[PDB]
Amino acid sequence: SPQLEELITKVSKAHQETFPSLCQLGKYTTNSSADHRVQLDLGLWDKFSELATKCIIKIVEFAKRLPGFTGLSIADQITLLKAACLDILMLRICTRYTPEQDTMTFSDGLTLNRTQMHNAGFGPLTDLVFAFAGQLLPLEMDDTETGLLSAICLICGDRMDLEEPEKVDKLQEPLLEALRLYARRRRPSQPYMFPRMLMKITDLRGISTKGAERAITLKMEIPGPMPPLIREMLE
Ligand SMILES: CCCCCCCCCCCCO[C@H]1O[C@H](CO)[C@@H](O[C@H]2O[C@H](CO)[C@@H](O)[C@H](O)[C@H]2O)[C@H](O)[C@H]1O
Ligand SMILES: CC1(C)CCC(C)(C)c2cc([C@@H](O)c3ccc4cc(C(=O)O)ccc4c3)ccc21
Repeated sequence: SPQLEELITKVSKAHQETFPSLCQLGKYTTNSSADHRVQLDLGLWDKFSELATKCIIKIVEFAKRLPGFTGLSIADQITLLKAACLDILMLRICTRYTPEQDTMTFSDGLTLNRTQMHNAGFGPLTDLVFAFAGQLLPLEMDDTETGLLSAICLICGDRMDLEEPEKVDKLQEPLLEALRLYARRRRPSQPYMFPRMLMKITDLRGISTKGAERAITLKMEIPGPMPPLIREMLE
């Protein structure tokens, strides 16, 4: 129990230090392609993809702060990151949804409306991702819960090509314990919150599968290759 409390603190801090809260960011906007959907606005794609690269680096930094992660083989660290990074990216941007303005906010404060999210690359996946974001809201997750859920998504022993999947399973166990303890303590009158959170992982995987499908069509629409850390994620 003391060790589980320290794990909660450590994961919470790692998330906050690699992912600013919506409340913390100085929002700004752009007038690019703001009023009508187009196939792709290349200036918005260039900015979006740069922000995605930076957030991948942050997710790697977060991962290496999770207790035990750097005790895994470097190969298994890389396999886990490749398998989960798009899931965690999708979760992160959906936690930055402002329903009253129908916007999402990136880590530099860039705040895009739904049409701009579409035009920056989401394309035909846009409205389904905004609906996922919308349905995250009733859970009223806090940053500790988002951090723990992200860790659970990453540290999962079912990933293909792991060398030591039983070791990965054993690292996930206290994360699961920690999220249930935390979630029930915070909202004892809503005991379905922990299972609802875990079922969001399945939803995220479905959105990330659709995002990988979108990457294939977007590749045809952009003049050069995607950024190298994005290509790492997609392989
Ligand atoms: C998901 C697919 C990826 C598979 C795993 C491979 C990802 C490899 C990531 C290792 C990154 C090495 O990191 C090394 O260079 C980064 C980029 O100059 C630095 O990154 C640094 O600058 C960034 C600015 O973009 C900051 O946001 C980081 O917080 C900061 O630490 C690191 O501090 C340094 O340790
Ligand atoms: C694979 C690829 C390139 C193409 C296909 C689509 C458009 C589906 C896509 C969507 C994302 C998207 O989840 C995303 C992007 C930037 C993000 C930036 C931040 C941040 O600033 O803190 C946080 C979350 C983010 C989340 C990432 C890559 C991709």
